[PDB]
Amino acid sequence: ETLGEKWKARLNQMSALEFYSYKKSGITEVCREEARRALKDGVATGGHAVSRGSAKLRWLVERGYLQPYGKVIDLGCGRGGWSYYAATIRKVQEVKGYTKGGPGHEEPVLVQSYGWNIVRLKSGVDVFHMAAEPCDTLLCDIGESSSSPEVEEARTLRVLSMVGDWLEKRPGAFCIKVLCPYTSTMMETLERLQRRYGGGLVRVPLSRNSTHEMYWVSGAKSNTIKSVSTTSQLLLGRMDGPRRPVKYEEDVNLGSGTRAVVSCAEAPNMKIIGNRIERIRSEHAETWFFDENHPYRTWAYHGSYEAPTQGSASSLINGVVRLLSKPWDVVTGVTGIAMTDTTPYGQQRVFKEKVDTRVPDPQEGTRQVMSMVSSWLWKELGKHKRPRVCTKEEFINKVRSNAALGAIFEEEKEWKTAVEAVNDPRFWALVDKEREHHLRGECQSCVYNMMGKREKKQGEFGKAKGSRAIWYMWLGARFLEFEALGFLNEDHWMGRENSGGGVEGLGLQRLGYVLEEMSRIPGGRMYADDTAGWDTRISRFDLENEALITNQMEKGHRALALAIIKYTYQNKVVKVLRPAEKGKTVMDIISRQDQRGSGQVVTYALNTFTNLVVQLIRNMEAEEVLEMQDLWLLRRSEKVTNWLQSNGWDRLKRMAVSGDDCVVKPIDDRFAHALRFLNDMGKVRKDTQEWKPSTGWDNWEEVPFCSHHFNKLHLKDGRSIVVPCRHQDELIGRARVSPGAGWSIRETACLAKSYAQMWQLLYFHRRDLRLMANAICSSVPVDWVPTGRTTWSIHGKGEWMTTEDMLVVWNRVWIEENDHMEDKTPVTKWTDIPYLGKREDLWCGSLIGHRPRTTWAENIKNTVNMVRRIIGDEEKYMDYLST
Ligand SMILES: [Zn+2]
Ligand SMILES: [Zn+2]
Repeated sequence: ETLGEKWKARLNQMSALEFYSYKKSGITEVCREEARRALKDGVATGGHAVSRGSAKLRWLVERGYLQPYGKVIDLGCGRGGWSYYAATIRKVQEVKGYTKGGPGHEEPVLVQSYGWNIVRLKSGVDVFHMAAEPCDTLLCDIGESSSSPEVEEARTLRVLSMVGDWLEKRPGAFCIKVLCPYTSTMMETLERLQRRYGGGLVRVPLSRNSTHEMYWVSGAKSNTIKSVSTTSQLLLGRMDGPRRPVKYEEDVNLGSGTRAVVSCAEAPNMKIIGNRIERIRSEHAETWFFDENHPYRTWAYHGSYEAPTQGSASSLINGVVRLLSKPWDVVTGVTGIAMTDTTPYGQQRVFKEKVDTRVPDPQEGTRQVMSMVSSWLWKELGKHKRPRVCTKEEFINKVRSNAALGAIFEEEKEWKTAVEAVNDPRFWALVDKEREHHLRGECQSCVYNMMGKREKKQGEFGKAKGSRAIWYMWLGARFLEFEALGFLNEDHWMGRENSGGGVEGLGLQRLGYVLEEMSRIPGGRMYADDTAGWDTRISRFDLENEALITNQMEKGHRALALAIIKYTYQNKVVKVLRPAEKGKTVMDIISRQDQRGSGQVVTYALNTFTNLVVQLIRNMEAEEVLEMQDLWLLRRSEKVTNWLQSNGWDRLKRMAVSGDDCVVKPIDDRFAHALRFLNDMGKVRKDTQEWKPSTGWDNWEEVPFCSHHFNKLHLKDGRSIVVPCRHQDELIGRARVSPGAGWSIRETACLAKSYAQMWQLLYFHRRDLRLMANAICSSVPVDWVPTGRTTWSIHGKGEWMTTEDMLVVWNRVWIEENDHMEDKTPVTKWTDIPYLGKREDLWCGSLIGHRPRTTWAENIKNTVNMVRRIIGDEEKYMDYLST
């Protein structure tokens, strides 16, 4: 029929050697060796093109067929070379990149090409089911080649059927891949759409002679049949006669580093922080400089200096656990788990999106409601207990050796560990200086340090997951914090006794009893919806509400505490690690006046507090106390305190919140759609439409809280206990990981023990965790001491970190100290303790009944004896496996 069709049939008639001769003949290419080495190495700061695509778009823009700007959207990014080139162009502002990825060779790559700070990529996106969005520039490289023109047509048509929905929303420019433009159905539709929306079709010489792929672009106006049949003609004429020589061109150099952006941050009160700033400058005045290409939007850029790189991403294996769990080598849910990327890159590529936000300033009515509820809560909390200053001796009483130092200034760089510094009165002399300055109204040293947290998390793109930001101040400042507001934690102000809704310090054993007590309480359903990135969502007004406690202190206590709040919380100065161009790395200093840090002493206290305030507010809105106008301004504010004193405790005891996480039990289902105040404050719901009603639950056993759902188990003798559970795969993955670089096998086995006894203590009800844990404790010498860190939760006291035997500890925590258990009868043997229900065990991630688990379980003894051999013989093992 058409020129393209006959050319295609002829191409398929060919054999392998003619295929070879033709496919490359006389096209243009780029020297890809320079890049393809850096890809194998992973040299991010090389600034090379991750795919060929970058050269394609480059040729498209240099000739002038595409004029991109503003909000750019890449469809089918793949590695992402399109997006990465997009970043470079003068007029672009935001680059989002979407592709399918996953199984098969089809994933993305993360590098440090110029302007990477505006490149937000994502995987696992069937864009056909994705609703469109209003771009300024639309890009699409989608279209799988094939032999059958039926396919090329079918697909390319489907692609267009998708992209139409987007294009109708008016992009300033566009480029779309068209695999088959040479068929009659194709030619017709392409002419119709060229008329209806514009642009024109251009064939690129970079593309190989083995496909008819053409690109539909904004800046052109050529007729379909013209360029299409010109391309077909050139392809045919290239087929016959001479194999013409490939032409070599230089691949584009993207550069490296960050790009400048619109600084929308509030101006800092230089009187407060200027001392710290100019002190830091005066200390690092040798290499101090100001980069114009700061990547910060919502923080005040205060400067940078040259520094060395900290942390890494590499993830090591605990061969103990892995060799004791070969059947789990298949599950992605465990293998994909790895370390967090704590490099400056891995930090900043989370910072720029999660942390670089400025919360919507809530309205004056919501402000008034917040301050009222916060005042009432400070009243009802400080009734029984009163504030007090904490003493040095309490600080050194609580302190341990492992705590973080925080080397900032030259005067602070003497000591090595905490236990050393605390015993040197020079330390306390500097503390007395910063205290005298604080009382005088100046701050010289309370500066925040920040880096990426060493966590065990699900890997993304088959690669290291990014590290969330953690920031804390140096020891002395933490002491000032402790003596000022140290007590709220110490006296257990958030304890269920005093608070009612809080659960400060209570372990994972108990919390399910709180959920049972809450379920016996009548009403509607249970709602536990996670608040997205709580730390960033804390606003000025919330901090001013939390500072209201100062009215219950005394003159000195109020002076020190309020001073610390003002010069520490309400104005924050941070030191952060950023990777610079050409491989070097630098330290930036920034500031802001909002949100909260993970390393603030009263993190849990303030978080739990303001979270309770939020839940109270939403309970008022749900029960028709707050009308829709009262966001703008409050009507008849007294009917707030009328409700608070009528049912406050009555509703507060219907709460179980812990820092960021929350559990609520309201009177009726209106709580599911009382989102207006919640949203106005800026406390959005994670992974849910902002305006869609919340998911509730009937059966309390299924409630997720602090990552765990709590199940009730009856003992074989008759008594009932409440146990925490979650998905097996996450725990097995966590055990697999080894945190340190270059650790001797001893300490890794120590970690394996720690995890084993953790599972025995808590997740005994899980057949695979009990089995595997007994296998670890068996294969590990019972001599050795458990070391390391297993979970970062505060509700794990660390009861498994001892040489004791776990039956006795189990009896202590689950029977002897169990407040909700009346009969104190200890249990004699392991097999009296029941497992979880077989169906529920299967659901929570168990592999019982499958043949790899049966094989591994029946040959457990051979493998464990192999572990004993590998460690080393003539060491004392105990054979825990009796059954
Ligand atoms: Zn200070
Ligand atoms: Zn479960």
